[PDB]
Parts: sequence; structure tokens; C-alpha cells
Amino acid sequence: PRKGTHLLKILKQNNTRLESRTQLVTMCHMGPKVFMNCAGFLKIDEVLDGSRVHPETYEWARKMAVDALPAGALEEILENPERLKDLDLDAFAEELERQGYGDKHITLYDIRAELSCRYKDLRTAYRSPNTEEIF
Amino acid sequence: DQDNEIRATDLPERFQLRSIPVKGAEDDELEEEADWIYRNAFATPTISLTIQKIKEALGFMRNQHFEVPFIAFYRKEYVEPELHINDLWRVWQWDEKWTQLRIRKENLTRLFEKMQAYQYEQRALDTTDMERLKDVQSMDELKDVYNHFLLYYGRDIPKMQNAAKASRKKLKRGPELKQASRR
Amino acid sequence: CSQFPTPEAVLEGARYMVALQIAREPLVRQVLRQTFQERAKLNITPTKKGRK
Amino acid sequence: EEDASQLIFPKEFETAETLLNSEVHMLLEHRKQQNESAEDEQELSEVFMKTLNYTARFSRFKNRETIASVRSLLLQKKLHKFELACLANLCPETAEESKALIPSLEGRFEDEELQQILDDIQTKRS
Amino acid sequence: REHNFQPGDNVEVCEGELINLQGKILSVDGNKITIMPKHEDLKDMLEFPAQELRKYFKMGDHVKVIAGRFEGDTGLIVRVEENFVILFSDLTMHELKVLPRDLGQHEWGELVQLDP
Amino acid sequence: MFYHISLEHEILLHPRYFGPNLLNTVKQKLFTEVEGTCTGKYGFVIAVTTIDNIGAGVIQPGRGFVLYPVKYKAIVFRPFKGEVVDAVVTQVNKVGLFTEIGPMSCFISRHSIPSEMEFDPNSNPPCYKTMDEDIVIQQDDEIRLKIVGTRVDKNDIFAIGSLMDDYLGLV
Repeated sequence: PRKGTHLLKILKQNNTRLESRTQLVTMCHMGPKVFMNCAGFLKIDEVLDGSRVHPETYEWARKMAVDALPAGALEEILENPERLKDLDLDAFAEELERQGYGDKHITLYDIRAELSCRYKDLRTAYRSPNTEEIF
Repeated sequence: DQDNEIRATDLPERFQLRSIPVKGAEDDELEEEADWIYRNAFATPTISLTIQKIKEALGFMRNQHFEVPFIAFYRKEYVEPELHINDLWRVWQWDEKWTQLRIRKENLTRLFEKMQAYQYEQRALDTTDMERLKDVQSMDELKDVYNHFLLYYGRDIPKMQNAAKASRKKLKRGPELKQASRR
Repeated sequence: CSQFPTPEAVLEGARYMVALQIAREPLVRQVLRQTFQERAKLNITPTKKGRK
Repeated sequence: EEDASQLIFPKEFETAETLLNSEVHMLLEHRKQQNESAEDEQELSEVFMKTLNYTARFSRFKNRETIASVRSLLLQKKLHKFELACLANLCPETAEESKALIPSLEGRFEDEELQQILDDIQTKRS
Repeated sequence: REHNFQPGDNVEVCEGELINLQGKILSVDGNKITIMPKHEDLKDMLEFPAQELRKYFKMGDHVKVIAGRFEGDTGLIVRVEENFVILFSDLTMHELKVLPRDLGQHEWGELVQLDP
Repeated sequence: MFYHISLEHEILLHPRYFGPNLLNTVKQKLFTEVEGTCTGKYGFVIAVTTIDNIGAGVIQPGRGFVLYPVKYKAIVFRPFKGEVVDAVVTQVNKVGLFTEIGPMSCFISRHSIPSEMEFDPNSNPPCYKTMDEDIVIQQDDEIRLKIVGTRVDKNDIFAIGSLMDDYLGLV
């Protein structure tokens, strides 16, 4: 409540939409740690801003976009995935030992899934209520 | 207004609402935390109804200051597959219980230390001070050590505290309200 | 003493002393608590009200 | 305007005679015993039950003679019937404490005499 | 700023020559207020414009909130501060901060479900 | 505090109750009519100890009922501002302590206990403690509290207590 109402009050008073997630720390007065925590969870209808990949992860996303053949690459890749099988978990895991410092294999998994479809809803598809529920 | 100083800081809003403020770790007390939480929060209940992962999750919460959802979604490799989102919330809850237990143990230790000083100035506390205060692994047996102390020294706490309040006034020459007979 | 005017009264007082010292010992409480955790029976009966 | 600290009470209550928790316990237990013997299908209220057991937790005296004695040995002094009851209920140990609880006692007695009274009452506790 | 004063209120003069005088309101006539000063030495009625008085309370008074965020709630004053009185709502049993200045869905007998 | 006082009550007795057992029936109607009741005037009437005298039954003209003005002595619990009374803590909460003095429920607000006391929301049960844990007060503990205010309700009285004076507190 405290941080949110403040953030909305600023954005309202300025009369402008968030063009990018970097706009949060640029326009508002929120600290780096809260930005770190929430930036992943804030959608924006700079194309990666409308997806689950976190700003720290953007370098990795750009790297995958270049290897898939970088706004010009991203936009085309976002229309349809050139090659789903192209990435190699062993290649990324081996380079991560010197560029990233960690076993981020699941993160690459999620980046791939995200580039496939931006902010795909994980809720189970809507189904008409069962006769027991109706009763 | 308290909302202004609370909104100004760099920590999550729910972290200021929490009764136990989030303080950094030392890797040794954090190892003891991971062990304690595993043995108490992931143990068989009475009615019919990984330590490395807990250590990393706690490190995120106390040192990196990451909230549970951030840890779940962006730090999966460190906690999965043995800890899930609800398990992270359970760990974040048990962090409060652990901190209170440790603080209680410390406060009672300082009370025992004062009791030793008081008895030296005037049974006694010889080995039970170190032995029992360090042994306590749960709040339930903490109460046992507190009530055991009160049985013998419960008669003298009021005397010691009223003497301390008088000592403070004499030193000057706070809520220095005396204490009841406690008979 | 006037608080315990006879050997019988003084001995009951001593028994109270020992009983407290035993009941407050953390070691006795720890083992008995463990005993209640492992071997504890629940008994229930309705009150004059609950019978109806 | 009512404040017990300065001994100011309503006219309707001033004429009342106070009772010690032990005294009330003896009365209320007599009442419950009479409830059992002359059995009739009649019921005891929650206020009575939660007053009987409460008085049982704070009944500083149990022997019927100890109540009459603490009352008589106290009324031999010049205390108000209010102080007569709260000093037998509270059983303050140090005179300084008795005056702290009942401020009316300040200047009423010397500390050593007051301590004598309190010591006597305390020896009567059962 | 039209005052919430009513006969029977305890007030303290906050402005003018008679500052810190305590008295009880007798009558309210627009923004003119007649009060009975609370001193063994002063028995006569005094009239003050409503801007010059402020309500005051002591711990343990029983009061009703008649304005603002909690209007209609009641409780005992547990602490008093120059800025505000904090009272314990009798029935909803919450602490509740208030300014000293402030102290049809169903019908009686209506049947309601509560749980299913 | 408990007091023994002479009180009076006027009971309306239905004509069907006339007859031999009449007066004993009055005695019995009186007990059930005042015992357990509570009034701001006298406090809680804990129990009727004796009936002084039953007045002459005045037959009310128009309705058959005869009203008996009966004088009796009862044990009554009257709290006062400034009282210092032993209370049993029944429930501890983030906002003060709920305690009971005989039949009278009483509350000690968080703002009326010494500055050192703080709430421990996870103890078994929750309790208040000082920064040194020297005094810890929870359920079933006995507290000497000083009454500072009271409110009178329909057949009930509720009091607000304090632990601010020099010799109040635990046991």
C-alpha cells in the first residue's frame, strides 16, 4: 500500500504511461532493492519490458536473440520462434561458469518459454462447473 | 506520519510491517537456522494429516533481502526441487519464530548473569547458566528453563529490580516503577 | 511453626517443596513432555447439558 | 468524584460493611452446600460460579477462626472499613508497599508500626 | 468552523484572557457558548465564542465518537495526548485514535443466514 | 470490592401463587430475581445472604397482582476508580490484556502498562514481557491491577485497569 499508492500518485500526476521498466527508478523514487524485487512482476503493454524476463536477465535474452539468427532480431523472433531446439543447456551451463557465475539452466528454460509467448497466463483454462460444483 | 518514513526506505513494504526486523546473517547462525527450521518446521505432526535449499533461501531473505515470490520465481535453481512457494512462505514465517527464540534465550541469559552478580554481592547458578540456556532448542522447553529459574530466584527478582531502580536513582544523585511482592 | 503447627503439617509442606522442585526441573519436564507426545490418551464425556 | 485512593465513596455505599475474600468464600461455600442438601431443581448463575472460584484463588485465609482473628486484630487499629478489607485481600509485605497500594495510609501510622500490623497479618496467612 | 459543542461537555479555554480555565458547557447558542467554570472560587456563568474553547478529557472517561472516521462508535479513553485521545472501543474492542474535537441493510428482529 | 449491604426490592406475585407456601414462594422469587443481576448503582449482586423482612403485600387495584416490598442483605461486588484488586489474566492480545476480577471482566490497555512491556505474538500462549524477560505475564497469571475507569452496561459492568503504579504487576 505505502509504496504502491506513492508510485501510482506519481504516474498519475505526470499523466504518462510507463514506456519501460527502467522508467520506475528513473521517474519514481523507489530504491534498487524494491525495483529488483518487483520489476519482473510489472507488465507493460524496448520490447522485452512486456515479459517475465527480469532486467538483470536482459543481457541473456539479447544474447539468445542474437544467437537465434538487437531490437531488429527480437521483433522478428517474437513473431515466431525460428528454432525451439537451437539452444543447448550444456553450452550455456559451461559458459555460465565464467559469464553469470551460476547454474542458471532453468532460467534459460524460462527465457526460452518467455520469448515463445510474452507473459503467458499460467492459470488453468476456464471450464464450465461440474455437476457436483453446480449442486 | 509513519507512512512517510516507512515508504522512504529501500525495503519491501511487508518487511517493515513484520514485527521482527530483517537483519543480516553470519553464516554460522544461519547454518543453525537452516538446521533448526528443518528439524522443527518439517517434522511429523501429532495428528494425522533440503537443508542446503533452506540455507540459500534464508541467505536471500536475510542478506539479499529478496521476498518469497522473487526467490520462488527468479531463484528456482537455488531452492528447487525440494522447496516450493508454500515452503518458502513457511520458512519466511519460521524465521520470526527462530529470531524470537534466540532473542528470548539471550535476554534470559543476561537475566541469569545479573542473578549471579546479585548472589555474589549478597542454591546458586553454577553450570545451569551455560548448560540450559544453550541447550534450549524450542520455545516449549524455553518456558521450562524460565519457570525453573523463577522457582528458586522468583522470590528475589523483585528485590533485585527494586534495588537496580534505586541504584539508578542514587547514581544520578525511565519507568522506575517498583515490583510486587510476588508471594 | 505457626504456618505448619505439627510434624504432619510440616511434612506436607516439605512434600510440597519437593513436588514443586521435581515438577519444575527442565529435565523431568522434558522426559514427561516426550512421554505425553508419544503415549497420551484422550477421554471425553458429555456434561449434563451435552447429554441433551 | 469517586476515588478510593482518597477515601471518597458514594453515600449509598458508605454505610455498607466490607468483606474479606476468605469471608466471602466461607459465605458462598455455605450457600452452595445449602444448594445441594435441600435439593430442588434450581440452578446457580455464572456470576456466582466465577466469583466463588475467583475468591478461592485469592482467599488468603482458610480457617474460619483465622478470618475472625485477622479482622479483630486489625479493627483494633483505626483503619477505615475499606482498608480493613483491602489489606487482608492484598496482604502487602513491606509497609512502604502497603502505602503505595493504599495511599490513604500515608501519615496514618509510622512505618515500623504499620510493618508490625502487616507482619501480623502475614503470619495468619494459611 | 462550526463546533460540535453540546451542553454537558467538559471544556478548557484554549485562547484568550482566560486560557487554561476548565468548565462545563451549560448552553449553546450559535457560536456563543455558556459554561460553568470549575473552581471553588468561581460560581458565575461565563460566555465564550465557540472558537475559544476545546473539549478535554481524562483517562477513564467514557465517551462516544460523534464525528469523523468512526462516528457512532464508543469506548473508554485509555490514554490522552495533546494531539489526540486514544480510546478502546467497547464492543469492537480495538484501540482507536480520535481528535478530542469529536467526542439500513436490515432492521431489528430481521432474519439473517450467517453461515450457509 | 465485596460488600454486605441491605437492599430492597418490590416483587409482583401472581394470584395463583397465593396459598400456604406463599411467603416461602416470595423468598424463592426474590433470589431468582436479584441474584446475578448487575447495576451501576450497587455493582454485581453476587448472592442474597438473608431476607430481613417481607413487607405487607399491597394488592394493586385493577390487576390481581400483589406487590411485596422485601428487604434483604446481599453480597455485592462494587468496583471503584482507584481500586487495587487482584485479577486473573484470561486472554492476552496485541492490544492490552483481558483479565477478570470476580464476575467483572476488565481490560488493561497496551498504553497503561509500563514502557518496558512488549507483546510476544508467538509465545505459547502469547504474552507480555520486558526487554530482560524478568516479568512475563500470560493467561492464568494473577495481576494486581489498579482500576482507573469503568463503564456500566445492561446487567454488566466493565472496568479498565492500569499497571502504572509502584507496586502493581505480576502476582
